Parts: sequence; C-alpha cells; structure tokens
Amino acid sequence: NQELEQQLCIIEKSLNPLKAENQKLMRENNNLQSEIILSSENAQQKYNLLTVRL
Amino acid sequence: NQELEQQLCIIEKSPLKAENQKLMRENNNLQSEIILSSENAQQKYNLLTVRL
Amino acid sequence: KELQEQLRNCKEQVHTQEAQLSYLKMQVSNRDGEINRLKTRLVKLVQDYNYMQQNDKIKLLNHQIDYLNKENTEMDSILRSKPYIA
Amino acid sequence: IKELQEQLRNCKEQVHTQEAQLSYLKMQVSNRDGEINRLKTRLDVGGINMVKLVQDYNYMQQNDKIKLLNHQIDYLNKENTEMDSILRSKPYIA
Repeated sequence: NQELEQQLCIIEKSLNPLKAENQKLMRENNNLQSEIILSSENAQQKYNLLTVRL
Repeated sequence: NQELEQQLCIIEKSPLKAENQKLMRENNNLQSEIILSSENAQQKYNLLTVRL
Repeated sequence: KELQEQLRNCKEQVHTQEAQLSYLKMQVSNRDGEINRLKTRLVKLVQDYNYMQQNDKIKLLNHQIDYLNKENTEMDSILRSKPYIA
Repeated sequence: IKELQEQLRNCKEQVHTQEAQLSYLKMQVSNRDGEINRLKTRLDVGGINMVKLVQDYNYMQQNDKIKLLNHQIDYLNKENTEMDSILRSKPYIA
C-alpha cells in the first residue's frame, strides 16, 4: 500500500505541482491569450473607424 | 491494494500533463492568431491607409 | 440648414458608438466565453455509472476480441496446414 | 430646417441608452477580469480541481479505448473470417 502511495507521493510532490504550476501559467496564458486576441480585435476596432470613410 | 490499483491503473492507461500539452500548443495558436490579426492588421491598414 | 451636417455627424457618432458598443459587447461576450470555458475546471454517480458502464463495454469488447477473435491463433495454424493442398 | 431637429432629438436618445450600456460593458470587462483572476488565485492556492480533471479525462479515454478495440475487432474479425472463408475449403475437399 505504501508503494502505491509512493508512486502517488512522487506524482503528488514532484509532478502534479509542476504540471499544476505550468498549467496555471499556461491557463493564465490561454485566458490572457484569448484576451491578447481581444487586443487584436481592438486593432480591428481601429480599422473599423478607418473603414467608415472607406 | 487492489482497490487502489484498479483505479490507479486508469492513469497508467489514461492526465494534467495532457492538459498541459494542449496548453503548450494552444497558446502558440493564439499567438499565431494574434499575430495574424495584429501584424496582419498592420498589413490591412498599411493598405487601407494608402488607399484612403 | 447646417443641421443636416449636425445630424449626419450625430448619427455617425451613434453608429460609431454602436460599433464600439458591439465591440465591447463582444469584449464582454468573448470574456464571458473566456471565463465560461474556465468554469469547466473551476455528479460522482454518473462518473461511476459510466465510467463503470464504459469499463464494462470494454470488458465485453475484450471478450468480443476472444470471439471476434483469438481464433486467428488456430486459424493461422490452419493457414499453415490448410495450404498443404499445395 | 425643422425636421432635422426632430431627427437630432431622436439621435441623441442613444447616445444616452448606449452610453449607459457602454458603462455597463466597461464594468463587465472588469467583472470578467474579476472572475478570471480570481481563478488565477484559486490556481495559486489549491490543487486546480485535479479530481474532476482526471475523471473527465478518463471519460473520453474510455470512449477512445473503445474505438481502438473496435478497430482491433473489425481487423481480427475479418482477418479470421476471410481465412476461414478460404481456408475451410482451400482444397475444397481434398
């Protein structure tokens, strides 16, 4: 039971938290990357004004 | 020991790491898309500016 | 007289405002969508009732594999001896 | 020119409606940011809901494990079917 726990110990102490922090930062990036997309949408909003005259 | 292996084997044969690999793809897809709507926007308006 | 120019600009201000509104409507609706897809991470009963039923279909498939088939073990032996017509 | 004033009166009606909505949306942008980070902190504080992750993850894996074995079945089923199709009668009778 201990070894099954040890495999889990390894996972939980060294893998899950790194994967979790990596996930965290990478989700911050996909949150924030969707938001960066929203920044290019703002670039489109600028375009949208130029196109009024167009 | 058995109840635990029955469920732990699920991971062995399929987790967080996969979500992470997807994220490792995804942000560069979003980065490609941002570029292609940022630098490409610059192209759209270098052309629109010249045209207007 | 010049009121036409007032109005033209005024309507343009409105429509521009609408475009901007729609822009933000989407910043918000997109940001909604951005959070809504995160709410996904942040009923055990079904989890056990399928997983276990999906788990069971697989166990069944493992036995379908025995009939559909493990017979190739024998059938390949037949592939060796049946061509003894040659 | 008379009718223009009426149109101007109408024009400025929203204008008011829209700006009220724009204020709302500006706040909503903040609120969404205010839902999202937030989650950033939740991710900084706890074990990112790993249990649900593995359970959802597994749901699809099982559905895919099924597709793989179904593939294995169509393969074996036909490899064997066809071998029997020929082999039981390869000499026909000899």
